Amino acid sequence: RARRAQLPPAFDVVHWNDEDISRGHLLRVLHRDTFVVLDYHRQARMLTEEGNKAERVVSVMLPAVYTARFLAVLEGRSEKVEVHSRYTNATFTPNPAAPYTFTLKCTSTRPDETFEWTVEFDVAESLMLQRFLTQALHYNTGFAR
Amino acid sequence: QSLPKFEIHDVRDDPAEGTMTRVAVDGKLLLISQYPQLGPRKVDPNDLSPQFDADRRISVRLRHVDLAYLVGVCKERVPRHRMETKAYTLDFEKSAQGYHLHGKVHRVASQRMEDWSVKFDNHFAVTLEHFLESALDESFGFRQHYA
RNA sequence: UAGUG
RNA sequence: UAAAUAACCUGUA
Repeated sequence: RARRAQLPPAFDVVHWNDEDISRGHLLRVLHRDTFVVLDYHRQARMLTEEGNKAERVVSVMLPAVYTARFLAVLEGRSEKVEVHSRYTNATFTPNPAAPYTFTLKCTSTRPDETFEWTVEFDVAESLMLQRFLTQALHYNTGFAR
Repeated sequence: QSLPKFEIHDVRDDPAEGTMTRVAVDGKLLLISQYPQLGPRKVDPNDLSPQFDADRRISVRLRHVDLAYLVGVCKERVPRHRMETKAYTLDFEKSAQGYHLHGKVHRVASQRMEDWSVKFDNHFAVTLEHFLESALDESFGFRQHYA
């Protein structure tokens, strides 16, 4: 824990699939200096073998202003949020299927191939983030001083 | 160990029915545990012998994503959460009098899956709700990182 | 398009 | 009075 101290508070939403590695991804949701940073990792090898299970694919850096907006959705107030950079065009909105769940669909490029992806958020993974963000915004507004 | 935790020490006159359930959490990991009662009730505040049996103890380390699901239940965001791993098969549901965590778990130095069920009621359900809603918020490392 | 404790 | 049979390392730009 000497290391998890000095490191980016973060929380990974995990969705491995050794069954069909065509749905294997790992998102690290971290906050680095006023930066809510998303790292969509892809599975390049299986759980059963040795090695580095995950492999980092596209890293979406989110600017401070977004927290309140993302939260405005996680909290049922907005019906969607949009992100945009020369490298991504993603979206987070309430998943109509079940309540309290959300979907993040990011269509990233890479130096022009569009790498897109999609990560679903179950009622718990949503609550997961929901808190992660409230915390940041909490410290960002500097209450921890 | 010097972790956030709360224990419920239920000691009976019938050593077979007393237990010490401990709920603590290390970072993103909740550790639910229970040791049985080792023989009779101590009665000498000086007697520093073991009052609960650390060998028939029930230990279960949960995932980070679990700690989340558990709150769900407390918030009615999920009617009942059911996790399954190699060492146990449990469920955590909301009750009109509190919480219910049960399933088949298994003691240290065993492979004999035994039927298990621990409950959190009244003023204990409260206590447990606060511990969980807290584990989660502090489970991200913000407090330590900024300290 | 690329490289390291 | 714990728990216990090893491997989900970051930045840079």
